[PDB]
Amino acid sequence: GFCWYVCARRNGARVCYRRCN
Repeated sequence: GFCWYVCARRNGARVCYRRCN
């Protein structure tokens, strides 16, 4: 029961989203 947001650099674009394990 834990979630967090991670940012990544795809095609020169910063993509951020929250996910859960």
